[PDB]
Amino acid sequence: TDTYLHETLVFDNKLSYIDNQRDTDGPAILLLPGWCHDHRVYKYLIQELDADFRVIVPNWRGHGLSPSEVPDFGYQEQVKDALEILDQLGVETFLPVSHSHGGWVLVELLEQAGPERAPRGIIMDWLMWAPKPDFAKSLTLLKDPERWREGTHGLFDVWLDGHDEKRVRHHLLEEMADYGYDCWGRSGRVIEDAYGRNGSPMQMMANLTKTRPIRHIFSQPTEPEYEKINSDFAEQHPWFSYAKLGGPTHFPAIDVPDRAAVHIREFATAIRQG
Ligand SMILES: CC(=O)Nc1ccccc1C(=O)O
Ligand SMILES: [K+]
Ligand SMILES: [K+]
Repeated sequence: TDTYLHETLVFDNKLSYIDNQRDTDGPAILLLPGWCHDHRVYKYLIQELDADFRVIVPNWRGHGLSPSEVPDFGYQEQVKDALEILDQLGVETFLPVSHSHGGWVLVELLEQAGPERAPRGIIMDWLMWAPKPDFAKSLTLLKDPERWREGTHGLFDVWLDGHDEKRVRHHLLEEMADYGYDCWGRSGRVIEDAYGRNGSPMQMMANLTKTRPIRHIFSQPTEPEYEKINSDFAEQHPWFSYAKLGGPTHFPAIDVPDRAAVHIREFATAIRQG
């Protein structure tokens, strides 16, 4: 719970982070938040993992229980932040697990840390193809100082997908309520730039200097054409796999924390046998 919350100076910035400080065999589980939310998204997943793993959740610049305005930064800076926390903490070997566009951090972290330190990754509910019209419009709305809130509302609609999902509604409407345009507009510029510059998550992962096992676990998009791009990518890359989780929303970490946990334990166990 909030018993594991700390704060430290990371270069210029005071960042909060979760660390259960569990004294156990590696690798540490590094749970990466997406944009404009914090460690609260992972409270149910931390419960699944707490007794068996050391679990660390960094919050990005301007993120946390008290969001704040900060200067412009991108996934590159998120990566330098994540590693500085891990260096301060004395963590060597880690398994990164990302929420959605936290994936840009995860894949760049894999490159930077290398396959000894970061031998595998798990990406959760991360749009594998380049932006379809509806999502591209969302990003344009987030970037708009007059329409960013409309932006979030449309994304909350897609994310909930017609479900009265109490815990996820709580996360979106309460736990993300204090994030403003400084975050949401940034999230729009960063994600748009990331696709523009890397093509896609699939292309970025394929382009790793050292490819290594990555699994995509997702609940949405729910249509067959999305499963198919995942299966086609998996057919093509030995190191890639996926699992459709069947959860109601964009936040499997919240709505199917037990399922997310068994995939993370599978990967952790594989690394230990290693
Ligand atoms: C927490 C979260 O999902 N954040 C995002 C914020 C803006 C745009 C997209 C996303 C996403 O990660 O899907
Ligand atoms: K319900
Ligand atoms: K495969």
